[PDB]
Amino acid sequence: MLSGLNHLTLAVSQLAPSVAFYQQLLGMTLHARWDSGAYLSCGDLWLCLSLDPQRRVTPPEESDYTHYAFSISEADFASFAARLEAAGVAVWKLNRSEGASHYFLDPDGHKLELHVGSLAQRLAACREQPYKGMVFF
Amino acid sequence: MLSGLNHLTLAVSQLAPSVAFYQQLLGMTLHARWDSGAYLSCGDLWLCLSLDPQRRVTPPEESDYTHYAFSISEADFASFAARLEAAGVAVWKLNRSEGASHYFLDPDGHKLELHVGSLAQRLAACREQPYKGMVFF
Ligand SMILES: Nc1cc(-c2ccccc2)no1
Ligand SMILES: [Mn+2]
Ligand SMILES: [Mn+2]
Repeated sequence: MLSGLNHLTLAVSQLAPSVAFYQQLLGMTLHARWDSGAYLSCGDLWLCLSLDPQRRVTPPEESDYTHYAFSISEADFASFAARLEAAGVAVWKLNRSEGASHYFLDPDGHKLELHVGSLAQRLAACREQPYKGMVFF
Repeated sequence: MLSGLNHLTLAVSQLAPSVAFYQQLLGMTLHARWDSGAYLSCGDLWLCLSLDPQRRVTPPEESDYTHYAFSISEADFASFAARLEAAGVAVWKLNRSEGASHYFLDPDGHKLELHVGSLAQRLAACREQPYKGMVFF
């Protein structure tokens, strides 16, 4: 039986700018680096950056909705989003829902998100105002 | 400050086969389903499946190394891997070894992995046989 996410690996086109983004801009802990990768952590999350000649810097119009959201508190949300704006980090979507989300791109065009709130909170909001066709189990 | 992964969203081309894969075959818990998505959990992981007509199915040889690994115990690893092979789940190949892992594809070509072991165990293994150019912090 599966017990959770073990690690998330992102393919990157250039290691140095990606390590700078995840370690210095986003504040993740760098544990190890080698000629073709790095291991970082963010709380419980193990993140691997893998240098991949097949990775292209992908504009958000050319990739699908697959994305990775990181947890942050409401109190820290606005200042963290302002930090990203100062560094010139691109936004790929406006938040059009209730709840706090900021949608931003990494150097290779991986789609990231800052989100406040848990699955339980989302389910409770959906029970009050369900999506079309929604069934609960 | 970022505190970990809030959720993982995968774009899928057909909702029903994806829900069946993650719930029936992988054993994740299905919380809700609606006309264009579903919410599942796997331990602490909140997984969202999002119906996206822009999702293409690409051979693993022409997609990059971005992939998602799920935790499984030593006692369950081999029997779970054998169940996936018996169900006809397709495999893919990574360019390097990272310990006890089984690599498989979801119905849309997302690259998945079963892995035994934590980040701390991986760093200890790497100290004894480092990748090229490895530095530890
Ligand atoms: N065959 C089948 C359909 C469904 C369903 C569940 C929730 C929402 C819409 C459809 N569950 O099983
Ligand atoms: Mn999201
Ligand atoms: Mn892996």
